[PDB]
Amino acid sequence: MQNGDFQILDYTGLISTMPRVDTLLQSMNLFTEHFGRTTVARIERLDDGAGDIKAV
Amino acid sequence: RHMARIRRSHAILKSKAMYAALKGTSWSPDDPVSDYNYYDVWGATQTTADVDFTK
Repeated sequence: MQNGDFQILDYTGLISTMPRVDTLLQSMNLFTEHFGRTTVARIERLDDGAGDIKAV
Repeated sequence: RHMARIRRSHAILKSKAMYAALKGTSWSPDDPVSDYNYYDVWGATQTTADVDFTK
C-alpha cells in the first residue's frame, strides 16, 4: 500500500462478517414435498362414527 | 362400512351399560319395563364421603 503519495503502509488483510440464519424446522423433517404440474390442488376428507342403540 | 358401524355401535352400548351399573341403576334408556334402581330393589342407601378441597 501507499499512504498519501510519498509514504508507505502495512497491510493487515480483510475482515468479513455474515448474519445468522436459523434452520431448526428443516432439521426436524416435519414436512413432505410433492411436485405437481399445475397451480391447483385437491384434497378429500371422510368422516365416520357410531350411534346409540335404544331398548326395544 | 355398514358392518363396521354396527359393530362400533354395539361396542359403545356395552361400555355405557357397564358404566351405568356403578351408579346403581340398570341401563334401559327407552324402556320403563326393566328400569331398576338397585338401592331400592335390595333395600339399601347411598353413603357420601364428600371431600372439601378449599381448606
